[PDB]
This record gives sequence, C-alpha cells and structure tokens, in this order.
Amino acid sequence: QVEISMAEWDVMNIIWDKKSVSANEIVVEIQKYKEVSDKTIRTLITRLYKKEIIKRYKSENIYFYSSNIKEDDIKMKTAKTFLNKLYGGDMKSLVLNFAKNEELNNKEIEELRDILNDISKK
Amino acid sequence: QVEISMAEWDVMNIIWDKKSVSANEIVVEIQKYKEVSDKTIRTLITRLYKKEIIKRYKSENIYFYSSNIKEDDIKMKTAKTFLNKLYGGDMKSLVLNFAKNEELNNKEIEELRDILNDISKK
Repeated sequence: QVEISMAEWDVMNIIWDKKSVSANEIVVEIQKYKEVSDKTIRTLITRLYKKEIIKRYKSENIYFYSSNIKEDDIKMKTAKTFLNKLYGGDMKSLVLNFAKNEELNNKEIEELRDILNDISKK
Repeated sequence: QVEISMAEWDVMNIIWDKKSVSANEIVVEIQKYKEVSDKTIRTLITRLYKKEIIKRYKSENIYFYSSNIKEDDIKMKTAKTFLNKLYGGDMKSLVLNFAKNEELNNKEIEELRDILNDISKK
C-alpha cells in the first residue's frame, strides 16, 4: 500500500525540503519551476494529507505540512515499479535508452562509468 | 503535457502488444496479475482516451482501442520526468540509490560499467 503519483511528487519534493511548509508556499514553489495551477496543487495536497503521507499542524490559524513518510523508502519502491514496467527491471536497458537518445553526454557517460568502477568489486 | 501514470501504463502495455483490442480483453489481461476491478480499468481506459493517447472505433456496442502514441517516445519522456523528480535529473543518483538498496548486484554493476566504458572512449 501507499503510492505517490508523479504529480504528487512535486508536492513531496517541497515538503521533504522543509521542516514544515504552508499550502501557499508549496503552490508558489511548484510554480517557480513548472506549470501546475493552485487548484490542482491543493487537490494534490489534500489527497496526500487524506492518505496520511503528509501530516499537518495549525499555527495562528495556518496549516503547516510535514512529511509523514520516509523519502528513501517510497522512492526505491516507486523506482523499482518504474524499472520493472518500462525496462523489464533492467538498469542497463534504462541507461542504454538514455545514451541512444543523446540524454547522456560524453562526460556524463564517463562520470557514470567512473562511479560504477568505484563501487565494483572487480 | 502528455503523461501516462504507472496504472495507465499497464493498459498501454496491452494496447501496444495487441494493437487493436476490446475493453473487455484489456480487462481480462490486467486482471490476470492485478486485483483491480473492471470499473477501475475502464476508468484508466477512459482517461487515456480523453488524453488522446489512444483512439477507438465501435462494433456491436463495444469499443475497440488502439494506440495514438509512439511507445518509445513516451517511454523516454516518462523516464526523463521520473529521473528529474526522484533523482534531480542525475543518472548517477539513480544508480547509487539502487546500489545502496541492493537493487543492483555486483554482476549488474560490472556489466553496466562495461556498457558505459564501451559507449565512450576510455
């Protein structure tokens, strides 16, 4: 149980960044870097709140929201489902789809290669 | 922006495979491996239809659905979104998050290191 949609993820990225944050601030931020209207943001917040994925307290009559889920855990679960469905659960398939579409430049390919070498055992 | 949720992607996997398919047959295929109702699946099909990711014709009071989208293009768009939202646009972060969670074993890491080595120079 517990799933977070890609649209909800925009709200979660704001929340996980702050100790607590108002719905207005969430709305502002999503808009500072993307589309998404006030109405849809609020709907996202309410859904997440109703599912207890986030929590809130009220101070001087304002609601301030905080995460109620471990970011690392739901990320892994969500990514795993993603990889399974789109890439047969194969990391190489995703990475290759990216190279072939020029979504990884030469230096990014080398940096990534270096990283993988670093955590390799051979 | 055209987007397909993970729940909608299960439907697309069937429309992409069969090329032209009834709702009833979509329902039959998804319920083999998921515990969602036929009502939930019709909702996904209606949503995809509205977003014009799929198209339809009608025969004997049943609609028959086909793709109105290139799998590879939307797959890549969905993947970039996913990388952006969960991993800050950084493939190295996706890979390290999987490795730390043991979702990428030593063999897969070495192989990937080779693929990337090959793609690049040295």
